[PDB]
Parts: sequence; C-alpha cells; structure tokens
Amino acid sequence: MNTVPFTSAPIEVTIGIDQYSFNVKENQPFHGIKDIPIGHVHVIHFQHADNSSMRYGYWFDCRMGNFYIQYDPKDGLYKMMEERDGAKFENIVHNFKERQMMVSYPKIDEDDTWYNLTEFVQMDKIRKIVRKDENQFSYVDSSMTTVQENELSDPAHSLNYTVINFKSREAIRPGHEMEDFLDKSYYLNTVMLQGIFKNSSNYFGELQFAFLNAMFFGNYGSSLQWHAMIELICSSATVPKHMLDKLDEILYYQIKTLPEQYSDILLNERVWNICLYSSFQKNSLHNTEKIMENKYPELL
Amino acid sequence: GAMNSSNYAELFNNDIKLFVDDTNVYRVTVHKTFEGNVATKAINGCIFTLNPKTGHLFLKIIHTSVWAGQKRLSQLAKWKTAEEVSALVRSLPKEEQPKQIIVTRKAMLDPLEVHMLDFPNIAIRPTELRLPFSAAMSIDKLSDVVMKATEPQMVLFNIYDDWLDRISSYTAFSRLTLLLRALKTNEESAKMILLSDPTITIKSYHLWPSFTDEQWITIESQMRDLILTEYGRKYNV
Ligand SMILES: NC(=O)CSCC(=O)Nc1ccc(F)cc1
Repeated sequence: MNTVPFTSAPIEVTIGIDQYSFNVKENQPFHGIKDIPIGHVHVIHFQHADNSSMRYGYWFDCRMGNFYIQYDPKDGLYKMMEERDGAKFENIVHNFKERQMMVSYPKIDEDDTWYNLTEFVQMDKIRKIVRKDENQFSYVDSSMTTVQENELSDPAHSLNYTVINFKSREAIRPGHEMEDFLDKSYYLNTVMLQGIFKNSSNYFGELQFAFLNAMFFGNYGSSLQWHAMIELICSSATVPKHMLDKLDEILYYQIKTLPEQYSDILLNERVWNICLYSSFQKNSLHNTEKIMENKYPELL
Repeated sequence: GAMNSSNYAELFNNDIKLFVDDTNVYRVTVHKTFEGNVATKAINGCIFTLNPKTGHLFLKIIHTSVWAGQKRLSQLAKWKTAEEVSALVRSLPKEEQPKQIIVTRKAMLDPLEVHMLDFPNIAIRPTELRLPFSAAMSIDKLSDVVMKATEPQMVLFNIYDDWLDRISSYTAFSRLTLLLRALKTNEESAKMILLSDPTITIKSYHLWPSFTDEQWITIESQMRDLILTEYGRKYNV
C-alpha cells in the first residue's frame, strides 16, 4: 500500500481520491491519505470550499515515485510534488502515520469499482494527453479545453485527445462516401484501431480516461470525447466480438458510478438513444442498456 | 446558416450559388401484383440544380438503371444526388464553381457535406423557403427529355428563356417561382393559362411562351388568381 502525505491543509477543501471524497476544514490537522492500492492509476482532486469554481486534480501512479501535496499560497491551490529523497519521505510518512493524521483509502474488499473504471488507463499514455514532461503526474481541471475544441487557446494546457470527426477526409474514403458515413467500421478498425491507437486496449483507455475527467472535473471536452468514442463503435457494423463485450462492461460501470444528479449534463440523449436503440450495436450492449433503462429512463 | 425571407436578395448578388432540389430524383409508380400485392416500378428522374442569378439549369437525368439491385432507394437517392452535384462542381472551372450550395430539403445536408469535403470553402446551406422546384417536371420540355432518356445524361437549359434581356434576376426568379407554384397547386389550370392563346408560341430554344411585357402582367395576375382560388377550393374560403 502507498501514501500521499500533505504538508498541511491551510484552506477548507473537499478532497477526492478516486471515487471517494471527504471534507477538510480550514487549518484542520490533516496530513494525507494512506493505504492506497498499488497497481492502479489514481486521481486526487480538490474543490475549494470558498470557490466551487475550478475542480482540479492530479492523475498519478504510486509505482512511479513518491508524491505529496503542498498548498501554494501564491497560486492558491494544492499542488502535487515529487520527493526524490526516499529516506526523507519514509521518515515523513511514518511520523504522520504514528500520529494518525491520515485518512485511509476506504476500499471495501468485495468492490472492484475502481479497477473496472480504470482497466485500460495508463500513466505513461496519460502523460502524452496532458503534456508536461517534467512531472510524472498529470494535472487536469474543469476549464481545460481539448485540441479539437481549440480547432473549433493555450496548447500547453490542453487535453490532447485523439481527434474523431465523422465528417472528415480521415473518416471518409473517396468513393465510399455513403458507405463510410452510414457504417463507420473503416474509420474504427483501419484508421483508428490499426493505425493510431494500435489496439483496442489503448482505445478503451482513452475512452475510460475521457469519462473520468468528465465526471470528476465536469470537463466538457472530455465528455464530448467520451461520447464520440462510444458513437464510433456503436455506428460500426463490424466490431470484434470481444470489443463489444468489453465495451458493455466498461459503460455499465461508468453508468453505475455516475452521480444520479449529474445525468442531465454528463449524458448526451442523442448518442445514447442512437447507441441503444438505432445503431448497429443496439442489441449488443445488454448490461449497459439494462442499467440505463432502470436508472435513467428519462433520458430515453 | 439557413436561407429565408430575411436574406432573400442574397440570391441575386455576384457570389456564384446553386440551388439543388432532389424531389424528382427517385420517382415511382405504385401498382398491384397479380397476387394482389403492391409493388413499385421506378421511372426516370432528375436532379434540379439551378443558378438563380443567371437561370442556368443543370438538369442531370437519373435513369432507372441506377437503381437496379440497390436497397433503401430513397436513402440512396439523396447520396446519388450529392455524388452527381459533387461531380458537376469538379467538372466546372474554378472560377465557375459555386461559393454556396443551397439544398431545398434538410435531408440533403449531410450527404452533400460529405461528398464535398474536398471543397471546405463551399458553404452547404439549408433554406426555410418552401420553393416549388418539385413542379419542374410540369414543364413539358423538361419532362420530355427525362422520360425519353435511355442512359444517364446531363442537359443544360436556361429556365428564364431570354427574360434577363428585359427584367432583373430578382424579377425573373419571382416569375419562375410563381409559375412553378401554380403548376404545383393545379397543373391543368396552370397550363391552360400558359397556352390558351394559340398565337403565343414557345420558341424551339425556349421553355415558356414568348409573352410580351404586357402579356406577362396578365399571365402573372392569372396565376395569382389560380393560387388564391385553389387555396379556397382547398380551404373553402
Ligand atoms: N499515437 C498515440 O500515442 C496515441 S494512442 C492513444 C492512447 O494510447 N490513449 C490513451 C489515453 C489515456 C490512457 F489512459 C490510455 C490510452
């Protein structure tokens, strides 16, 4: 198990760790989070009590270094930092544990939720989407735009998601205009899977990574990316049987985890009705269709 | 965006534009089979592509053979339309290519947009106007070339005859849509009007009769009467 210590908590803040969250009061004696499962990426995220504007946070993998959080009173936020001195870090962590000033990552032993939401997310691949090569962890916030949103303005602070556009020359082979636009299998399988993602693991990973940014930060461009990646599969007649089965599981856990009260803004009526009822794959997403119909029948 | 009563004069500025109408591309008769079922038989069709400023009509004739062995023909017809309009633009010299293409039915937007990805600077627009170009097949000479075609064929017409020698393209388009609206509401009466007086003929190289300015005022008024009427006979007023 690993630990993310905090130098202190000078400002009142709601702290998230993966799908968990807890409130810390101004100058309360909080020194971090312990018992974090090794073997998974993680995200630690923040919403200030004084300004619910700007949810922000850090994707990280404990296997890649010793990370801690320290408030910066100039920039006004909790920053992730790396400690290179390993002895200094065990010493600090052990002292904070002995004084029991850390919250425990509160995993129920039956629960595979986080694994199911992050199966194909990779920290090295994530570093390419949120470009900042000097850090091993990646910052995201509610306001960051995507490269395609910038095409439609700071590229250093952008989410470099794979750009999907159904009315583009990349999507449409000269002479197959009608075929390719109504059955997107060419774009999915040849253009995207074979020749950019390289395999469906990278494809599911970005789709998983998009969703989590949409849910945890309300990042609108991420939501756009998540729905686009769903729609491309759903609008393809020819999809590997194994990809459909996994997609159903992926989406099922995303729908299960979404806050019931955020459905109105994180779910696109048109994509979901298309995918579940009109598309080629309308009869291939049994688990997802069942939870959608029992949880958000209003959207449909 | 869309075209409507507020930006109507944009049609007659000096930016090349074309209207495209696909309502006569896929045409059928419905009939009973010997077993008492219903079947369709397609007949020849046409794409109606018109420069509203100049009157140049690019009439692409759609021969029934293009449907053979095909499924979902009403959907294919929209993509066949977009394919032929794209081919036409590509065949024109650059300085003759349109800057805007206005489709008369919104269902044509995505088919045409996709067929024209190579021309990102050509704007594809819908329209809120209810234009009567479906009545083009009530113009005898256009109906005649479509029905006689034995192969795919493009035929060029000026739908304004020589009117631009005497009137503006705003007025020429107004006359055209009034004629076509009348032909659409009651084809019989409309044609009776246009041809009653046997001393006014249609020149071999024209579509409409050789009316004087004064005779056109009479004709135009008679067509408005017809349209109000039918609108009464229809709505009882
Ligand atoms: N050519 C490239 O390197 C882009 S290939 C996309 C890719 O690997 N996307 C991804 C994003 C976040 C993840 F957590 C996992 C995968």
